Amino acid sequence: VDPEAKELIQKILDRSEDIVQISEIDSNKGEPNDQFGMKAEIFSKIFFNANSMVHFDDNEYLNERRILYTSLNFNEGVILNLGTILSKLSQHSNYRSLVKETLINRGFSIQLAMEEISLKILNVKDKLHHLNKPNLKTLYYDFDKLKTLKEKWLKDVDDIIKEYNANPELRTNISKLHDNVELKNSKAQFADIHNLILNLINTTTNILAPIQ
Repeated sequence: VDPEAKELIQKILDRSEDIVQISEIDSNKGEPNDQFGMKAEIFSKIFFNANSMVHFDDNEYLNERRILYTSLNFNEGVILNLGTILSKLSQHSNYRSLVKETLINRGFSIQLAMEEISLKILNVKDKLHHLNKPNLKTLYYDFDKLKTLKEKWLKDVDDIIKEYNANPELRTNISKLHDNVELKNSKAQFADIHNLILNLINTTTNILAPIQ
């Protein structure tokens, strides 16, 4: 194991162990009863899965909600603030499925992908040395690619908050708030996020198949 392969193995494990450690530390912070003020108008009004007879506010979904909070760095301030703003939108069922799509298909999915890839790698931790350098670099740089998506998500979320707090029209013209959010969360963007994660998860799985 030459020095390039060594550092590369240590940094892959570091990034993996960071993500999963953050997740267990985020996990035993618990949550408010009101789920950061998103229960009443968002979580209690969407299904996480068509086959469940309960809504997203159910205790069944503690961990899924935790993943969404970790997707915003578990910054309470930001989650309350975005909670209040998306809650104004999802009061109108005509606009509720943009809030769902934004929360679940963006924040949740990006963070889920980081954690699943981390767990896949740590699951074969002792055998990463058997891998070639191109495959080790794909693993290493894959973390940088997911980080960009997470960075863009946190950016769009801070901007929504900044703009909502700077502009009275976004607080009263509900159809203007909708437009602002939709521009930041286009259907093209949702497909790019979906397809990137799909082929990062497939590529990771293929790379690890022989050390399994």
